[PDB]
Amino acid sequence: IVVYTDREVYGAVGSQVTLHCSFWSSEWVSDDISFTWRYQPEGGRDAISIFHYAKGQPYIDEVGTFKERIQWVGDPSWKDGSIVIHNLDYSDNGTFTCDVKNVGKTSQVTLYVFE
Amino acid sequence: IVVYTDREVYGAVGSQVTLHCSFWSSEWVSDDISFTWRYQPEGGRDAISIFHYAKGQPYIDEVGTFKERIQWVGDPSWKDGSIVIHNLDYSDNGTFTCDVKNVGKTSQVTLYVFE
Repeated sequence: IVVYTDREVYGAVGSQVTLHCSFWSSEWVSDDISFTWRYQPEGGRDAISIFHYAKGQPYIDEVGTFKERIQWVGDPSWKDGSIVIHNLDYSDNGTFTCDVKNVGKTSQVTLYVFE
Repeated sequence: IVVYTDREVYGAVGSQVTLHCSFWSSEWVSDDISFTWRYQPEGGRDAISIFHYAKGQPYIDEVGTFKERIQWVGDPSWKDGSIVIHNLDYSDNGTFTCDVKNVGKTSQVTLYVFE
C-alpha cells in the first residue's frame, strides 16, 4: 500500500550514507517481493539501475558510478530493502528511487554531499 | 490527480505507433507543466530519457535508440504529452514511461513489434 524513503540525505565526502526503503500493507503479503534501486545524477534525466533483489538473491552492479561502493543491508522478511552508499564523493549528488514489486510502487530520496 | 497511457501497444516493423499520455484534474491547473518520456528495453532495468517538454519548449534526444525517430504531437494547453515512434524495428520492444510534473506522477505502456 505504501513505500517509504527519506526526502533528502546529507553526507560528508569520504564517508557513507544509508538509503532507507521499506514497504507496509494492512493485509498479509508474502516474501516473494523484489527491490530495485535506480540513480539519476543532479541535473540529468536518465535513471540507471544500481541494485536488484528477488527470489532471495541480491544483484549489485559492477559497471557504473557506484560500482564497488554498494552494500545490501535489507531483509525481505521485514519488507526492508535498504542499501549503504560507501566512500562518498562530491559528484555523487542526485536522486535515488526505490521500486517495490510483488508494475511497482516507487519513492525517491535526494543526496547532497558537502565537506 | 491521474496520468493516462495505454497498457500495451502492438506495432508492425517499418511502421509507426503513437504513445499516448495525458493528465486530468478536477480543479484548475496552469499550463506550466512538464512531460518526460523514458525507455527501458525488454529485459533491462535502466530507464533512459528520450523526450522532454517544459516552458513551452520541446527537447528530443539525438543520441540514443530512438534518435531521428521521435515526433512531438502533444498540446500542453490540453494536458496532452503524446509522441510518435517512427520506423519500428524488432529490437524496439520495451516499456515506456510518461512522467508528468507541475516529484511527478507516472504511467507506463509496453511495446511489442511483430511482422
